[PDB]
Amino acid sequence: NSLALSLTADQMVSALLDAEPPILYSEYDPTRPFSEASMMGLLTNLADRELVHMINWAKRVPGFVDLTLHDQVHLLECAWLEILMIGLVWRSMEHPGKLLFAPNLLLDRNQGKCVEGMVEIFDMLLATSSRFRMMNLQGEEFVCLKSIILLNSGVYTFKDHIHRVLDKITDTLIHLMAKAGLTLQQQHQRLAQLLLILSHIRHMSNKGMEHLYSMKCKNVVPLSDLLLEMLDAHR
Amino acid sequence: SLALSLTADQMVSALLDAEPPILYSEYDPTRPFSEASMMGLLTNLADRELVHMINWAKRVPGFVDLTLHDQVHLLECAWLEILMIGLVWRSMEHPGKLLFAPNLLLDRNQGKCVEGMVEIFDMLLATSSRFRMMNLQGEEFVCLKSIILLNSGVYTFEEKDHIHRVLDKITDTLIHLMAKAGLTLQQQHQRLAQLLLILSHIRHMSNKGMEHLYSMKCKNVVPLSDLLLEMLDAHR
Amino acid sequence: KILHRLLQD
Amino acid sequence: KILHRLLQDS
Ligand SMILES: C[C@@H]1CCCC(=C(c2ccc(O)cc2)c2ccc(O)cc2)C1
Ligand SMILES: C[C@@H]1CCCC(=C(c2ccc(O)cc2)c2ccc(O)cc2)C1
Repeated sequence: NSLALSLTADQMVSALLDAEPPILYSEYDPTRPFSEASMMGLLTNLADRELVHMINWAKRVPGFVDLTLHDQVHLLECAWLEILMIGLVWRSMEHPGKLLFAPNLLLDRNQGKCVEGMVEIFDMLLATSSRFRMMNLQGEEFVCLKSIILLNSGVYTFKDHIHRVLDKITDTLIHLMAKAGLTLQQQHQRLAQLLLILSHIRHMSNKGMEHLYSMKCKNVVPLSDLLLEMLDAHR
Repeated sequence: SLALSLTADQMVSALLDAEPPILYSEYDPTRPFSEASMMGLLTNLADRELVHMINWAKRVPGFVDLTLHDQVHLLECAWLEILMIGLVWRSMEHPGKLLFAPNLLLDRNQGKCVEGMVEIFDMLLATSSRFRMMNLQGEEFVCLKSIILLNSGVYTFEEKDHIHRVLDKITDTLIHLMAKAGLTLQQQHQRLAQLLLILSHIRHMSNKGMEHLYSMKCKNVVPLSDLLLEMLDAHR
Repeated sequence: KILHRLLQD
Repeated sequence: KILHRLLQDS
């Protein structure tokens, strides 16, 4: 009772690639953002618009629609910042030392220093981006990883359906590596390497969430009602 | 190194021999339960476990080859994760209960005894129930624990490639065990993925736990040990 | 919650 | 540093 399980590996890849959200632009007419208000203002506005695309992206992830509405809510609530971050890290892959939040918004270490306790997440994000490029992460692998995050991150806060969809994404990841001519040993080693990254992406999300919670209490940057609800879902 | 030259079975053996003992609590079933003394028991327990963990870490293949400064960093990052996956492993055959010690088994309505700790309690139970359904093997457990030690702080620092080399060696070992158990090539990959996704949740539980411990220190009602305080400051 | 409404669309 | 100490002990 799920069309997701019946798909072939290529059907799975094709569905994920076509479900990809677009790369959104930040606000124009810029000063290079240097105030804690203007930078977080730009980022909050960007993340807010990205979330709308993510929600409709999630509905196009095979197996996600089979879940009850409440289960869909829980997964997105848990994983939304993880997904934004791995998206950010993926975009910043061809730009070492810099973070491409948007094509017209590239930030480095020095602008992270702007916000009190912000450069540490930056370094973690930059490190993850460097890690992706050294691994030569492919777009087909990236969309698999992102879907895994969506289905995995909130699975133990509730169920065989998700695990069987997760198993199939693994089948897809291996299928991609085998197609690229990787040996059997190179396949499971790379699979392990990719999945261990998710542990750090999870860590970056948790540290980021605490920071956003701090910004809410600071009440200097106005958060949208949507982000407030996504934020409140954690603590 | 000497870890890179190790075969899969040698790796398993060395890891199994390096296993720390299961320490006892000070729990007195007749004594009251302040729930600030429960945290006192757990704090005392964890503090003693840390001493065994540190010496356990020095027997993990590859770890000794690292600079002392990097050894410090990895343990500072992963100590609660390692304590937690140990707790989860001990509690595997006690459904709905957490085995902090042979004399200390706790369930849900004792986790709420501490402010905002019942959710962390339920997450640990979920992880334990997950290991049970997967029928996690002891050989697979010691591999996972070593992976956490090496991986959790590897992107927070050269010789990081040496860690990646050892990390790949443990992956080989994990696959070796699964092929040994008669699992097909598809099953090996799936189970391997399943196991490593658990680490993401153990990371999450650690972050949540680390926040609860910081809150407890600021309250200054349950005193943390000198070592535990330093490990806590590491995450800030 | 807003998230409810958006998932139904 | 305690962690420094125990790791270093020979
Ligand atoms: C502290 C976090 C780590 C760095 C990037 C951050 C955010 C972010 C992440 C990815 C992305 O594509 C767009 C935006 C962010 C900023 C503001 C907000 O209200 C919600 C999310 C913030
Ligand atoms: C909030 C955490 C939830 C799970 C259990 C926890 C602790 C714990 C974890 C594993 C273990 O073997 C022994 C003890 C703990 C308690 C007090 C302390 O100072 C440090 C660690 C606390």
